[PDB]
Amino acid sequence: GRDEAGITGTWYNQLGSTFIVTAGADGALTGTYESAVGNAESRYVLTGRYDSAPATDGSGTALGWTVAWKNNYRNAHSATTWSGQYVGGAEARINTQWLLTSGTTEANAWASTYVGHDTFTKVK
Amino acid sequence: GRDEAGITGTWYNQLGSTFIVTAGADGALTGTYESAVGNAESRYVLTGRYDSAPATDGSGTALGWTVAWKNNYRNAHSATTWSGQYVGGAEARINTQWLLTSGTTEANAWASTYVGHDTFTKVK
Amino acid sequence: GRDEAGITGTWYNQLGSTFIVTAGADGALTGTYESAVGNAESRYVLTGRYDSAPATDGSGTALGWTVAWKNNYRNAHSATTWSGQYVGGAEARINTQWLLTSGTTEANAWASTYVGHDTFTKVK
Amino acid sequence: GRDEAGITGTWYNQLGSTFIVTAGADGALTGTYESAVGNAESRYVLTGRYDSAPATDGSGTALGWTVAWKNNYRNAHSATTWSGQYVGGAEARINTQWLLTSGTTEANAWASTYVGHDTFTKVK
Repeated sequence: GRDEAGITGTWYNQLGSTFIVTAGADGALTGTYESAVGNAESRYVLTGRYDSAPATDGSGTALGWTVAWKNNYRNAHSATTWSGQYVGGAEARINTQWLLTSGTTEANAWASTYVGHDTFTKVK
Repeated sequence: GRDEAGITGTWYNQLGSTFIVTAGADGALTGTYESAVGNAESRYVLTGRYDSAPATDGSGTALGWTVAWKNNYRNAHSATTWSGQYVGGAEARINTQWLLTSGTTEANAWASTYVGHDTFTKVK
Repeated sequence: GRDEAGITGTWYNQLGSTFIVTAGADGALTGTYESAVGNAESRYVLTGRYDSAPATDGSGTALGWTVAWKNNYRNAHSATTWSGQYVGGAEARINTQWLLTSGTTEANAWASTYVGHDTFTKVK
Repeated sequence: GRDEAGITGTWYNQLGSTFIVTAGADGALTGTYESAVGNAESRYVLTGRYDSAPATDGSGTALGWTVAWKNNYRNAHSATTWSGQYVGGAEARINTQWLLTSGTTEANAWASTYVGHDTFTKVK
């Protein structure tokens, strides 16, 4: 992918969470996520996809990934998906919006899903 | 996972899209997505995650997955993530909300992301 | 407005909530909202806006409104906004997505906002 | 309202849009919005609501408002709703997420709604 090298590595968001990802030539994202907030400790598996042949007109690179909040320490019975774009250059960023869904009863399902936004950088 | 068997298979949404998924014992989702709408033809790779040890209190099972809208036929320079829960039983459903991000210039980035909701069933 | 008459009246969503609205010739929406779920009882003030000169090509009519969840009975320290379109005809609908924000501390602000979707009809 | 004085005035977001609002003692928001981006020129009516008796535990103040993108100059056949909270103090902010719905045909309704986030400050 044009940005395989640009995306692969360690990223940090505004909450101090850590996103460790490898971008595959085939469009795969694989890695681990450590949340600095919520019902989470240590690393969680993530997987996702990215556009491995982005536009050459200065547009960002579309990508997304998922974490299910279960590991050997805790289970928050929830999953977050991040949808966003990678923007390359001196101050590289991944700009995302996310959806966090909990498992709920049918009676609480109206309140199942949080929305928010995270900005990832290669420093801090 | 408790719902590995329940989730694995072919699902259809209200737009007539087809979601073909395998649930792994390890919490993985792998498969293909065929959209009946938008800048899409034929199948696209998907990957995601699910809660492989959900609550036993009648709650749904949290999950999510990603499609990058690139395959051998087309590239829509975009990715969608679905976040939702699997609800088992006679009329099994996956109830989701989604985020579709396009690669954009910095000037158009305010308008990069669509939001919507899809309901998947095992029939139709 | 072309749909002033179509929008004005009593609407019901899939949760059994009641949306009582008047559409003004000037694009105003005014009325009351009664939620069948959550930290709510009785009616709450709402206000919003709609497109009073929609397209004549069969498109829906864009609109939105807000409820702050404070009245003489309760205060849930939260506000919901509905964004959607009115679709006229025999089975008239308002199809919406919503954002529910709570007042939070800066530490909990990542988890401040729910997202969901409501479909309003003139019956039930 | 506790923050009637804090909210009332001129606000600016990260795109250079201008939000002119009056907060009523009754929980009303009234004013005008000028977008620096998209299919917009000059001012548009807005209305909304806020929590006029917020929590006294350091939480923000929940609020929301709507703009229908019609005025005497243009009609973008769309409406945006902002949902968020007001955070008082030396560097006062309104932190929002928004939903922009267009009027669409039933065939395009899956792609009717954008989501994003705006941060408003009293300077710039």
